[PDB]
Amino acid sequence: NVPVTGVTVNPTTAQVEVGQSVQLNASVAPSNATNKQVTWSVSGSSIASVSPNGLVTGLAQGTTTVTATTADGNKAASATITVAPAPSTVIVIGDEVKGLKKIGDDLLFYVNGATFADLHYKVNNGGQLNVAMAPTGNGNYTYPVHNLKHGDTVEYFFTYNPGQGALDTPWQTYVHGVTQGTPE
Amino acid sequence: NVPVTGVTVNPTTAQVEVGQSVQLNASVAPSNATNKQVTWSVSGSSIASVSPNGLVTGLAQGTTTVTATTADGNKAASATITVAPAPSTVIVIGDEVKGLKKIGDDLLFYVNGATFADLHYKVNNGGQLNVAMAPTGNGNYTYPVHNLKHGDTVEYFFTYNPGQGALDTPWQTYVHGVTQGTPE
Amino acid sequence: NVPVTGVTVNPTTAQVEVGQSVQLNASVAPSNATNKQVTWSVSGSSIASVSPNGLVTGLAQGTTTVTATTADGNKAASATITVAPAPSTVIVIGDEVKGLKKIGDDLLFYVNGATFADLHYKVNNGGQLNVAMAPTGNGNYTYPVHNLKHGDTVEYFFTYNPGQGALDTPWQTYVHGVTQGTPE
Amino acid sequence: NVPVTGVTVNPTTAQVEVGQSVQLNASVAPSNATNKQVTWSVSGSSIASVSPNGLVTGLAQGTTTVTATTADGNKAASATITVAPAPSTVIVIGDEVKGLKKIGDDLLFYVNGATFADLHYKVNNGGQLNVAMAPTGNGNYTYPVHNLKHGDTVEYFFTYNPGQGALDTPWQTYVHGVTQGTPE
Ligand SMILES: [Cl-]
Ligand SMILES: [Cl-]
Ligand SMILES: [Mg+2]
Ligand SMILES: [Mg+2]
Ligand SMILES: [Mg+2]
Ligand SMILES: [Mg+2]
Repeated sequence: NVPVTGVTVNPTTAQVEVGQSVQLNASVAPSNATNKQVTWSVSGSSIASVSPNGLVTGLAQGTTTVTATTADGNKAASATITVAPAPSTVIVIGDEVKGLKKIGDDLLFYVNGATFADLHYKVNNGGQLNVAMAPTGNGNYTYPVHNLKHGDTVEYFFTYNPGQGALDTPWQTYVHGVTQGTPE
Repeated sequence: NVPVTGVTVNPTTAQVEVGQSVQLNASVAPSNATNKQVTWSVSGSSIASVSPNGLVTGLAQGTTTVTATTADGNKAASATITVAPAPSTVIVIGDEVKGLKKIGDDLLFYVNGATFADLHYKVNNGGQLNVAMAPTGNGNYTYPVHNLKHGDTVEYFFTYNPGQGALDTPWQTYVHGVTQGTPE
Repeated sequence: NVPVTGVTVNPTTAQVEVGQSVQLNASVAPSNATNKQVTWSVSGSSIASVSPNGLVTGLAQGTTTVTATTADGNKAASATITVAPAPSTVIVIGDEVKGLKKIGDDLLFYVNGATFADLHYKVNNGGQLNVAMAPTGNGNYTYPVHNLKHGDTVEYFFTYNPGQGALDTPWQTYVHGVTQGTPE
Repeated sequence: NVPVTGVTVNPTTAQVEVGQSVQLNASVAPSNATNKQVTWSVSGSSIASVSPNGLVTGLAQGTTTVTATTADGNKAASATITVAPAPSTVIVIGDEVKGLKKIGDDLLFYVNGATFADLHYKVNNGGQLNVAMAPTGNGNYTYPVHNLKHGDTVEYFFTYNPGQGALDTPWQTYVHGVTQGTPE
């Protein structure tokens, strides 16, 4: 009855971090068009996901094109979504003796003041990994875990000897981009 | 007191799949060296992990070097670990109406015989994403989820209308490299 | 028909290696419809590219959807494209003293029978990198270069001591997935 | 003759961008020690490369451990090196009609004020790809190329129609992390 003459998407560009969402809106012309329904699509779906209502969620580093197409007339408009890297901001989770630093998408596990330090860790429902932590050269130890994604659940404990004799710590649970710590 | 004169690492090369392990052995010479301690290290810890006992675990595609160094004398030997891509052999986890195909590290969700299909999923402790599944053009629908890791836990269901009206399927859970299906 | 009534894409599923191409064709319904022009699109452009004439090139591992949309009527059909990874074969490029093995997308540089080996290399218009090659324990050396992609251009030479004294080899050029060598 | 007793790595932590370098140095205890030779190793070589003289180069985002081991004593110390992502800062390379935006490690090719736009590009010694650029909805066009690394050589031109005839722009060359443009 009142045909669509056009569509625009707002915002026309947005930056999100991996795991963050932005709501897009399709503006259909004329404003009294009978059928304002749109299909949302993305040309780079490993970068960004789009819901049936234009909610865009960053999945990985990159820039992609979200398009809205009118059910009436197949007019199409698009926005550019940039998914930005995790900031390299160091977030510390634990105490003076042990814990981890979040450094973008790597975790740096640390044990301070020992004879040796091992790390026991598991990621989501994969297997346990037992590793020797690297000596810094001063009684301190470090071990980087690489390339975590948003939602990755890491269970981890240490075996170390701070003098008395070898002890195991209680397993902690860390969720990538959900567990909070204190900045730099 | 008997000094270490050499070390060999066996096997000298090995291919594993991601999340598969292989036990290396360090042979310290001579057999009656008084210190037979070795440290295991990996030059490429993104690709494979090594335990203090030489258990090497494939983490991601590529080739790396695991070295054994003697505590006595710093004698060194090394092995080549090749971590092989997930095979592209199509495994079906589902039935004739809906489910997924595992195709290497991507999952292709499918719904057959509907007027529309949506997918509701979540990976690990990430947020639920809602997508419209892409029509093939014959009343069937697909939607790929890209780049899963060994242990990644996908929880999912569908909304579709096979004639009588929209219904939701029950929550299913897939664990990447663990959940089994029908190698079709 | 003057009008278009439907479209199907032929083939409906296809697999290529990264680097390879598959021609898609759109079967426009009415056998002899007026306008048989389609728009080709891809929902996973990291994985596969599609030409205006429906040629699909694999860019990176994964599975994606390529759609043809009719100019007349905006009928849409789609094909599933699987891009398989470089198989972890071993291709030798060199002689019995030095060269590299191509192992899927990593290169294993080797020098056999030396008192030390350095590798000097450069990838595309990137900077020169100098590395000490890891000793395997028997006067041989290896060094893996990780995650090369199709068309990556590597210039390399070695400094090693075969006993007589240090020499430099002549620079060689390798082009990833173009330069060939000795299979198995 | 004066032996070795210890080593520290200077600096003990450092951050670079992908493509960039930081010189590490081993401080060997006794500072008059006759043999100050170290071996440099890195545990995550996908992330960062180390020269036989302790120059570390960032190759890919993440955090890794670079170790110095004394030739005399094989005492060892470690530095933590963070490789930070190419910032998602928009650099415009082109003019008001056509060019590209560098947005982290993705390039967004654009053509403004056309009835259609195609992009012809080639990465390094890979194949030339042809793509229909995606219309924004206003007579402008866009097409992202994804996940370039430092030194990647992109040769491109455009076919577009500014109103009265398709024309081809001349070949341009972009060198990722080398070609400069104007920030935002
Ligand atoms: Cl993609
Ligand atoms: Cl690595
Ligand atoms: Mg895209
Ligand atoms: Mg390595
Ligand atoms: Mg896709
Ligand atoms: Mg590391």
